[PDB]
Amino acid sequence: QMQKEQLNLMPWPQNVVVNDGNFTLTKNFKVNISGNPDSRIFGGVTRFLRRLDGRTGIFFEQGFITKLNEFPNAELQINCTKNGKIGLYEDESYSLDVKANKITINATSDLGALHGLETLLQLLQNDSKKFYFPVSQISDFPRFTWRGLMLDASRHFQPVDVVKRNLDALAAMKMNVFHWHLVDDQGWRIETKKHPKLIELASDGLYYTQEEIRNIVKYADERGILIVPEIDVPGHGSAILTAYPEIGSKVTYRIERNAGIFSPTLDPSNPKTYKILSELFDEVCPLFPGAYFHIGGDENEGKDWDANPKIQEFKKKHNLKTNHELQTYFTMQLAPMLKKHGKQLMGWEEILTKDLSKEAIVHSWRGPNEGMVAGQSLVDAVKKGYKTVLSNGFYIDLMYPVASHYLNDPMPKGADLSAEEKARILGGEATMWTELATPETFDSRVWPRTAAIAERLWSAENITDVANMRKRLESVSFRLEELGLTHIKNKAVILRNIANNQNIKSVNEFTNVCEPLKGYTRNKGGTEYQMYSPFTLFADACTPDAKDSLAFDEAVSQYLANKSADNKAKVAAFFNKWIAVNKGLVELSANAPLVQPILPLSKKLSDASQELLLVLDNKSTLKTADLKTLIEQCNTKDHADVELSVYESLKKLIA
Amino acid sequence: QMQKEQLNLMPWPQNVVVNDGNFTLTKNFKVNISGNPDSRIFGGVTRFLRRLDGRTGIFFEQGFITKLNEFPNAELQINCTKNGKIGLYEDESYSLDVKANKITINATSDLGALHGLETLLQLLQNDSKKFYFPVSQISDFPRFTWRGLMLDASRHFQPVDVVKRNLDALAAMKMNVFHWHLVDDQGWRIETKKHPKLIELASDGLYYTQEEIRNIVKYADERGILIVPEIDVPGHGSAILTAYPEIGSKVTYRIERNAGIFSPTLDPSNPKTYKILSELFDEVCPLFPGAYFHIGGDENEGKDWDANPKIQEFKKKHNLKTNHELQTYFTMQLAPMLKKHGKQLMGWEEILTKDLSKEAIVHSWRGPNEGMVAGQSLVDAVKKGYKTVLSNGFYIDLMYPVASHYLNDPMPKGADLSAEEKARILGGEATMWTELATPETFDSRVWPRTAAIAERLWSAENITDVANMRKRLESVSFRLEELGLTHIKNKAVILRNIANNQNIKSVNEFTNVCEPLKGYTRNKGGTEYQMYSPFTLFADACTPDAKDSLAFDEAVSQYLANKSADNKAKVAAFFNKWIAVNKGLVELSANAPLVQPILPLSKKLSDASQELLLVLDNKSTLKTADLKTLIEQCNTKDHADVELSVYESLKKLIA
Repeated sequence: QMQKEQLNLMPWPQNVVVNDGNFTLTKNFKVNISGNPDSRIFGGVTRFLRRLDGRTGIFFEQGFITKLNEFPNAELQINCTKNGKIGLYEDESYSLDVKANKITINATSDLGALHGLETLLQLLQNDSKKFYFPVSQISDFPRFTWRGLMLDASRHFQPVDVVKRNLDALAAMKMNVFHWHLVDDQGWRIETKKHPKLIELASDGLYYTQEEIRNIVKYADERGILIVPEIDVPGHGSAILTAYPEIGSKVTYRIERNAGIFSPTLDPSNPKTYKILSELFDEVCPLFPGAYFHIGGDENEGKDWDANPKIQEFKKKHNLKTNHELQTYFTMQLAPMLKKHGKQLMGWEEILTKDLSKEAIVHSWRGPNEGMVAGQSLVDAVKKGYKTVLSNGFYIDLMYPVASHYLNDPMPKGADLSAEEKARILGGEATMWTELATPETFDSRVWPRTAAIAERLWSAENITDVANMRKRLESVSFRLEELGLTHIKNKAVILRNIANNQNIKSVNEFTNVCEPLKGYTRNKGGTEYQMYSPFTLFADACTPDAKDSLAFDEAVSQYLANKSADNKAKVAAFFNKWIAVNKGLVELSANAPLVQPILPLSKKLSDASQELLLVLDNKSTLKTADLKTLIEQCNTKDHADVELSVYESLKKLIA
Repeated sequence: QMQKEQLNLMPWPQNVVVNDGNFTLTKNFKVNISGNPDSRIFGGVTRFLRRLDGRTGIFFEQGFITKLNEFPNAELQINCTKNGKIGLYEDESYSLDVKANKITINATSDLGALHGLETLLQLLQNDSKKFYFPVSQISDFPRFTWRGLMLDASRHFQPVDVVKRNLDALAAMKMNVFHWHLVDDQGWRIETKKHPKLIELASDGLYYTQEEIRNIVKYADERGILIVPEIDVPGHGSAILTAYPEIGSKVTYRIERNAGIFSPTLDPSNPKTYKILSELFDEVCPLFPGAYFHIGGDENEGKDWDANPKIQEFKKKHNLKTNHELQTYFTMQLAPMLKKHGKQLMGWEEILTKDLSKEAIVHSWRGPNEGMVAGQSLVDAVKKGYKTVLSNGFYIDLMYPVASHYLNDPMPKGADLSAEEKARILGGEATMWTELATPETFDSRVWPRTAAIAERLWSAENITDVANMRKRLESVSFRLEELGLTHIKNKAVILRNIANNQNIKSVNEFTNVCEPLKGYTRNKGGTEYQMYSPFTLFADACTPDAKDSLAFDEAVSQYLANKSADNKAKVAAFFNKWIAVNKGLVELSANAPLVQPILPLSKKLSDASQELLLVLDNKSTLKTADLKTLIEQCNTKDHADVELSVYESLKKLIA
């Protein structure tokens, strides 16, 4: 009897139907595995069972699942026809049939089966006493084969625990690529015995060991996820060149502590540049069994190359007119090195000029922030014959609203793309750059917006209803906590800190109408926060799509469409709430200096709120211009590196 | 202007004087290090600065601290005379002097300076706008040299991240020993490349690699902490004997899934037992540079030994009359293996019979729960000539109230110990056995109670005021969150699971009158929870010393002593609160099956509250016997494996 609309599935599967009846979860529940899956199925099914029991408190009979055919008559049957392989273009499909007395997952391989377990967890329903799954059939497959997250380990190092729990969350959202950005101006993160200066002098002692790398590779593979390592060259060179100044381009270098674009760049005319990289690949490539190796290539601004007559001579010698042509030549010297290791080369879009091999994968990243049209570099690459991954429009570090990411589609509008051109669009990847995210705040930035991205990368192109997505995301986000994700819980840590461990109610309520400044406006010029600055302040507790701002927006829209007393009260209750919040924050501040920065903002919201209560009763006597100004105070960006995201709805009310 | 009574220092230092004025923290703040410390001082000073900045939001100038005399006029000067060594009997003393314009830490070595940095953090004060340190002089040192936490990694495996943050917490509390219980019936946790069957067959894939162990030893050493590894033999042998059944004693074995005392025991008559153990020490001892190696020895109940005719002949051959004599013989066969690696032998008190070398350290653990007198095995061991560590009365896993641990003293009363005998009491150790703690709930069990234990092990013997200790503990527990400790934050995760992500307010308030069942009554017989059961339920969100219970108790005591209007109203406020909590839980339960187990308990409290409100106003007409039954309902242990810790005070109100 329940409506499909009540299911909180994400990604929304390709095919879904619900019918009368339920499967009831009891202490009899057991799982069986049949066919010929890869052994990764066993840990996956064990974890599934642990997670289901964590949610239900049943105390299932089974402990570790390790063999096929453990329980031929079990209530959950999982059938895999063959062994899955880690990589692109694998058959990731499955079907999930819930009947009144038995649940069946069928998949081409363990890959699909692991996906089906995630759908089955999302299907769990309950009443006041019991848990159940609705009788139903789901059949499913991904829209795109490359569905990724990039983790920047350079800006702020992200320890093994962060990486492991994020691999779990990727799996939970049916994401299958983890792109590991392991070097940038702010540090080198790969243990290297052949080139120990990179650890000694370019890491601060923060890095992944080779063994930890191998073990993370295995942890990902167990969970169906490919790792794509990145050594970004020849731009972003500050840390490499701290170790090896002799291959720099400037006619000296240090680990960079600020954010931004820097000048240190490897010298493509120096044979030593190529020898050192070749030796790096010999040591690093065997750690990563995936077929793809990302060599970066973003943001070389070219100034040291332009000034260096030796480089200018090299350009002339090779008939290379532009720095990008020189950088493609450089990249093409790396290609056979990677080929010797069995790897295909991938790079940020700047690598694409005429002589780039069509075997290279182009990582499309530039858009309006860079003066370009969103997606255009992708259109251009696939029309020229390159397989491409889209990250533009998925820059989750910039703290944009979830809808901006959810609606960003790897397949361009227009383009009159051929089918062959369409098939070169591998997928998409959210990019978590870490200038402004510590291990503590990382998850709060990645999740839950990356779950909405996961839906765009897996689900049908026409799954685009933002309100519906939001409704489903709430439970998705919640259930990620069982994997150790910190997005909700670490916020309370920060709030306790700011409030000197007084009652955090008011400061928590105030976060729910505040959002960190977006784009490149929090860390202005890159010099306001260093890579060792404290991220334990109010902006670090705030996220986009602030819960009470979204609720207030909805209340205000409903009200303005039908100005009923019930709808008006729903609005007015926010205002009374915010007046109380402000008083609570002033009280807290008497023993908490870290509340000081937000007091001007809560005062402005409280002042507006007070007047808007009179507006709603047509009892306000401020002059139009003074009412406009009062509300305008709430659009200030000057306090605590956050903004009030109720401002637009305050403006809609004042007429 | 502070008074010493307002300072939240823990352990309370040996000498504390507060004088007039404050040092004000500003953006000019810097640190300088002088003298001849061990290099561990550099990371410790860097983490200090990072932590201080996180609390204050100042954005200090210095990033990483890496050399001596970086800023010779810095506001904070740290002078160390010599290099500290990891081990026992080090001089861990320091002085900390805060003047209006300058702060100095002077210490014999970096070990004392590391401690002083923790005291300095605890001295941080603020008003509404600024942070400061009171002008004061502290000179300090520990009462005992062995101030330890034991972590059981066998019952529930505790990943690297758990171990690392707990090492930070130990340093924060000036604790200097981490005892790692790396094997038990429920799993073997040491990567062994030469005895791979222990990983393959006895670990479920859950273990620390050798490189992880070496890097945890380093992490600990950097923080002034000794690691003491334990391979527990010959009892608790289930997992060892799953890999090597041929050295068992029964005339077949599996990794144990339940809690309890089990029969599988190594065979001390079999030459292969000593061969395998000698090989294991050859592989494992090099991983742990500390001078002490724990061989366990607890709870061999001796049944397989008694039954085995070969072991009986062996006892006749060696004139060993008792199992304990035979086990001491076995233990003394290991003593030269350990000494060959430069290690001294430690074991649980069972190892002590007459022929145990007086160079063995005796770990005193038995008391009234084992039918013994608390502390007596320690008294006996030091009188006989053996150095001893007290763990009896520091069994934090059993969920006893903090005061039982805080008042437990490694120095026995009325034993007329000699000075030589006193000096054999090395110190004490909190033991976190993990039958009933996952990596998620581990910190909620350890902290903050182990912080009170830290004070017992460091501070003077006469610092015993429980109420003052509780007052100081609140901020100590809060500040541990900056080190990643999950004791507070993971509780909300559990409450969201229980509430189905509804508003957790009522369930959180109900945790504040409930405590998990104590002793050996939560997992009755060891068979109610397995090592893979779900620890995501109400008992897992509750802790001893529930805050509203303690407040209630105080309000009831004050009222019965002085039945003033105001006092009566303080008592009544709890009853009105509990009525509201029960309503909230009933509301939640409509969509949250995991609330069902607590409803009977919250209804029992609400019912008592309703009647006692009438009692307090003499509007009650219930008969004495019926009022008594009504309150007695609240002493039930049958719901959710918790108890209402307001019951005793309810009973006092109606006596």
